[PDB]
Amino acid sequence: ATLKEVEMRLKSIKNIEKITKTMKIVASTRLSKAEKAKISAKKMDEAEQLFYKNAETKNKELIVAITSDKGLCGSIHSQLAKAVRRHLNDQPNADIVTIGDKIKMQLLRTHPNNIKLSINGIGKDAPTFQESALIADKLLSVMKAGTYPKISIFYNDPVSSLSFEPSEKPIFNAKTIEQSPSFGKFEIDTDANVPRDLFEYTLANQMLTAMAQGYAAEISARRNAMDNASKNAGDMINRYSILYNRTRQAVITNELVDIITGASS
Amino acid sequence: KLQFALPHETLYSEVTQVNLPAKSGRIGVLANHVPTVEQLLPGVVEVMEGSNSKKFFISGGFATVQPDSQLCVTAIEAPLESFSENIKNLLAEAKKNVSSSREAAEAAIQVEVLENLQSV
Amino acid sequence: AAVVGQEHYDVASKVQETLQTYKSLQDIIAILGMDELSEQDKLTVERARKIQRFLSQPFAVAEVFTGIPGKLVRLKDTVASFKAVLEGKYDNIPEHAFYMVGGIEDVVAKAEKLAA
Amino acid sequence: AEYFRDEEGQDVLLFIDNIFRFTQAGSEVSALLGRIPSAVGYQPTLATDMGLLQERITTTKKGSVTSVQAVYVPADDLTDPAPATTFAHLDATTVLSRGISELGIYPAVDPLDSKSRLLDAAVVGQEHYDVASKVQETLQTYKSLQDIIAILGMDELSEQDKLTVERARKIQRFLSQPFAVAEVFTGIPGKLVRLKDTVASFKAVLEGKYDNIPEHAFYMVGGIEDVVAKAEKLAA
Amino acid sequence: GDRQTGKTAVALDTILNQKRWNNGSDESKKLYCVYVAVGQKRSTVAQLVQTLEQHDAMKYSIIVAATASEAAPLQYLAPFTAASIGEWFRDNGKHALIVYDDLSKQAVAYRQLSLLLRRPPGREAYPGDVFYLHSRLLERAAKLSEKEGSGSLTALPVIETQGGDVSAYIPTNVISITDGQIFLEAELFYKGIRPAINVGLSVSRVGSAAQVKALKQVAGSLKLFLAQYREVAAFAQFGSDLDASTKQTLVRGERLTQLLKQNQYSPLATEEQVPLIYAGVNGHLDGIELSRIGEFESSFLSYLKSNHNELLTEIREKGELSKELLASLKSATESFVAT
Amino acid sequence: GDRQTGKTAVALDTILNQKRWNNGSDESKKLYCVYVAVGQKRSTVAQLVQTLEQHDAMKYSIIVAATASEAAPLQYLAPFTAASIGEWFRDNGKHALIVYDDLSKQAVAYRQLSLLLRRPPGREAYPGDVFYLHSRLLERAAKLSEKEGSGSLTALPVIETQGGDVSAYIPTNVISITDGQIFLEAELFYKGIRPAINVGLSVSRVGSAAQVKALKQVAGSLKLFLAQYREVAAFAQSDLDASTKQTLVRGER
Amino acid sequence: PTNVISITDGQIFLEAELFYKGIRPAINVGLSVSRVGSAAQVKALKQVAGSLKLFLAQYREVAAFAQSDLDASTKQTLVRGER
Amino acid sequence: ISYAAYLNVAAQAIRSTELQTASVLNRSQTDAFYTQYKNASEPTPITK
Repeated sequence: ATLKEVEMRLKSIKNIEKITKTMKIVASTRLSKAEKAKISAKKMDEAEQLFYKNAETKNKELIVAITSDKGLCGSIHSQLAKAVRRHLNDQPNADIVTIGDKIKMQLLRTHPNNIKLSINGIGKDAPTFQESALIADKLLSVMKAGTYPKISIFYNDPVSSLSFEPSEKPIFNAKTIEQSPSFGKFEIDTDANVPRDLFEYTLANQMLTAMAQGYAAEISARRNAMDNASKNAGDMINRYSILYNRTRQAVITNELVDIITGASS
Repeated sequence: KLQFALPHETLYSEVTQVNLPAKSGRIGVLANHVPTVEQLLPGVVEVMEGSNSKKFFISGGFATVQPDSQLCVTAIEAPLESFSENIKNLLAEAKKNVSSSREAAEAAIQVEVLENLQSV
Repeated sequence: AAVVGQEHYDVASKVQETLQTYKSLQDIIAILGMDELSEQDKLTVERARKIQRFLSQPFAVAEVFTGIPGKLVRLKDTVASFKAVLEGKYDNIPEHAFYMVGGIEDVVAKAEKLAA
Repeated sequence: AEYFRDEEGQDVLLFIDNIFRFTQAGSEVSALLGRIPSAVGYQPTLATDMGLLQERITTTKKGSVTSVQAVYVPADDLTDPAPATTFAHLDATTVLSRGISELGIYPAVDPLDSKSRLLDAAVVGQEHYDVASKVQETLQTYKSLQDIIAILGMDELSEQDKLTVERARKIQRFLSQPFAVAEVFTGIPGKLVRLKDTVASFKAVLEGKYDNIPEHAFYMVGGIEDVVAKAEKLAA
Repeated sequence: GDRQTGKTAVALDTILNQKRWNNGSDESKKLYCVYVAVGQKRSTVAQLVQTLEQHDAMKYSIIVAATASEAAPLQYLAPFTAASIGEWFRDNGKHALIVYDDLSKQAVAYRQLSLLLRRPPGREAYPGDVFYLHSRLLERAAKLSEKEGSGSLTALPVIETQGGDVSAYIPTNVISITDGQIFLEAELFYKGIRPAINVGLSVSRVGSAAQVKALKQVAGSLKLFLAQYREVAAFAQFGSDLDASTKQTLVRGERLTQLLKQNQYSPLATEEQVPLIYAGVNGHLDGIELSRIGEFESSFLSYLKSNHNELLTEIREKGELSKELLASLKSATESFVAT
Repeated sequence: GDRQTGKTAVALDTILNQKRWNNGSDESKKLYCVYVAVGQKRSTVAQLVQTLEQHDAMKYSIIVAATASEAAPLQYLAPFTAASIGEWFRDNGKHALIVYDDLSKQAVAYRQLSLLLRRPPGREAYPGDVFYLHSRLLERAAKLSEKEGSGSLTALPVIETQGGDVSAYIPTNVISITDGQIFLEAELFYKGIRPAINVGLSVSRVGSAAQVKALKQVAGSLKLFLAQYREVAAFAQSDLDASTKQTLVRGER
Repeated sequence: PTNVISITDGQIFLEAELFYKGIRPAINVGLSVSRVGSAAQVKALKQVAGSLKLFLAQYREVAAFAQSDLDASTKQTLVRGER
Repeated sequence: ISYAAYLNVAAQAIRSTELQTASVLNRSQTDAFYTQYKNASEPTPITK
């Protein structure tokens, strides 16, 4: 009736509450590992950035994006999509390498023409050098990485363990090395294959850091989202409780009408 | 100095002398060094912080002296002693792999890594 | 289907199914955002929101009250109008376009009006 | 039963079906008697009538009489006053969950709602008592773990937890044992299994001793010999 | 289940498929069906007789009627006098079926009548002894032993639940008496099962021991798959990536539900229900995409009608599936992987 | 507390500890307990009797018995009757403890009487002056003034909650009248925590006013720790702050 | 309440939520209707006020589903509605 | 082969005495796949 329709919907809400609780807790567990990775990685990355800065960082482009395969990230997938979308007005023909299914869906809508490479098995794992390296090896061959004047990577920088700002950076190519001239304030021999090697090595080193930052932000957002869900569900629980109680009183009052029938006897 | 770094751990990212195996032969850095980039090959490495010397087996990476005497080192994974028998097992695999042949690079690297570890 | 035709019955069936799902996902819609709804569903839900808005028709007696000239839509027109919308042909246009309008032609025209 | 209890001076084992019908019947003649029916139309003297029936059924020094009274719970709500009044009056409650029946487990008993006032180390002995506590926990863990299994998946779960779930599933289908009255159904005669045998076999499962025995090789079978045999049967 | 919403239609379907047995000779296969209509308008009845004449089943139908206008005593008296008419067949050794649609309005008639009779008490305003009235009525339908009789009156009571309020006194009373409950759910009706039977709450206590032997074999794990589908589906709409095995269940389950669906006023031959359940249970349809399930059903049956019509004859004629017949059937399905 | 969830057991435990004082020669501190078995079958009360005999408690215990079989007028007057026995003790200046188990069944009996006497039903179909009835019973218990002699009649009513329905009319009235409530929780009972007390939903309104000074000192902390433990039960599937882990550990132990 | 509503032509439901949350007049326009008074007005107050009832029941709807991707049309309505 | 693939392969080789941590083993063992795309249309997904 009323009573049952309240109760079944309330049960749905309850079950959801339990699931979001469960998810949030498991998310916290995952979050520590995700965050841990980004510190070590970020420390490693900065040392290379020290070179690139001092060298000067001076520049069809590539877009790489990072999400997990897994969903319930939060709005990571579509906020990242939005920060891509602005620069997909600035490059509507950009070739997108999608590291993760979730960003793939949003971008796939925006231009399926752009979708050229995608990588599975991302979301399941926590970012690893093996993956980054293999992706790097494939990037050169598949995407013809060298063609772009500079690559660009989009990821989610985990600003705080309650926040995420989607962030991007440009991966510096051999072209960058070529026309940066304060590379000469780090001079090495022509015999050294250091431009073509350093390009590849920091192609991956930058990418891994971006992935770690993204993964931590993703898991962080998921925790935040699942916490807020639990809260929203509580409010609805309370609203249906008040309705339930009033309905219970009204059924008792109708029973009191039956008592009044007994009074007629 | 020395700012030895791996993605999974950071080993030094001061460290008075670092001895590095490079495509530029062997490079030693003590205090300030002239401002260079050197690609680190798969390596046997010595790192000295003071006179104390630590002996490392390294998967190659990159080395880049910053002109502020900050030796930015990036490599994938390291101790030499921890690595030092399975490498012999690996040699059997590597020989087998060479029989068939990226596989060429794999077998070549496995033999190379073994030789380089074997060197110490 | 033997009265108002199989095509009508099929069309109506899809409307009923879509709306019942949409009603079912009302819980989910509130607890978890629109985005967090599955992609296949997110299209369906968006379609259903449009359909929901589509159902309004200004009346010719309440034309005064709504302030919108009343639109009376032929039965022959109706089956056609929903059929197209269900195939999402005109779906790509505001929920407002579907709100308080008559025939399919009117929706299209009001999209042009809204576009201005 | 009194003639048996008293005059034949014997123990009995009474069976009545269904006592909701007993409740319903009295309510109707309350109304026909014009006596204002109490809550949810149930007779005023419901408690006291039930009480006379229960009081009559007891162990005296003349005999012992063991009633099994079926109770039908309308729309499976036990706070309905007629079931609730009966809920107090009985000593060894059993709930048969529709869900568990549907899972194909016959017995359809809900093992988390099976309650008997007697169940202690003083009653069934310390081993029995302890084992039954472990079973309850194992099953309760399995039920709790259904939520983790639900979203993350069975595969995505802790190793300790996974062995507990797997064992609980083995216990779950251990319960399923054939009935003589499910020769009509399954065609498999009932299986009488001694107390000691059940305690021993269940202990083994919990320890993981019978983790070389398939989950389904506990399904709808009785005895340990059969459980082992059905592992072989499935194996072959 | 909820009033009028195919409430009439479920019953008419039973009458219609029993045309096949009825046309055939042997009086035990003949159901001399009695449709009892209480509280319904003359126009509704007129439509009913028109439908029955359209499907030409009036050739064995009896319509006992108590229209809305007809007196509250006459309405009260209507089930009990319908029962006697049925008993004449039953007594004769003949099999028959009595549809009592809807007893809920009979109770109201006895409510109004009893209150006008000054009958003092009443749960929900229905005086006690309505259960006595209804119970005696329902217990007057039976399968009679060969020694004493040979007829079987079958009864189908129909109770229209007021907003699904099953705790209502009259629905509660009936539930105890009856040998099955066939809950129908409105949401599932809209969801596209038309009629929609909520099998989760529907039961048949006697169950399989009156199900066709072949159909008993095939639908053995159909129940298990569906039951699992219900549980799995409930968690599954939280849109998490479940185990692939779990999504196998989900996929298999989705297809099964769609398979069950059938349109009003269309009966179906048992010989052509055995294949569909075999196919489904043997998971061939689990693969076949949800949208084109309807296409598969129609076409598969047409395909067997064309080619494996020998096979169909055997299932019909012998009503059991040999190892060979099960294999033949499997092969036929595989051959029609076209969809 | 929850229905038949060893309600009688929790109560019976108190009586056994009263054996310690009873054995003692301090006659004011000889609490002559009264158990009021309402609608409890003669077999159940026989078990009670045997358990009491086993624990040698029958020699200060009084059991006023109105069993399930025993008629509703007797049941109606049964708690009132019991109180009179207590008054004699109280009047003699002694102390005693009367455990009314359970007033929920008293309500039903009064209902049976009231409806048969054509007195109207009231909230939750219990007669309207059930409030007045309960209030009359529950105010008889009391610790008298010094001039009127230092005596008392301690009381501990036992109330059965249908499913924990504290909303229910008979619980709400009673909850207000008594100074304190203890609310046992079924999950805890099942989880083997017997007593199954839900600490949050157990409060005493006079409480620590009567408490041993020593015991007061070493159990203020206990209240605060447990309070934190309830909140800090909220993890399962992580690694927690050292403070949180300490709380969790303290709470679990 | 329903008995009065059905007799009366037009209703002017007021919401506590709006009252508490400032907004006096606190007159919910979801549940305020006038079904006879809309032709009792001077033409000036018919002309100026045209379809504003729809607009603020578009604002009501808009902020219902506002609680990410909001098109300029919806944003415009929201901006106008709030103001 | 590419320098970072070359170095990667070396790191993987280097974790084979085997006396290496879980993070190392995870860092040098991935079963991840990669779905190539073109146009929309996907050249088949295959182990990375």
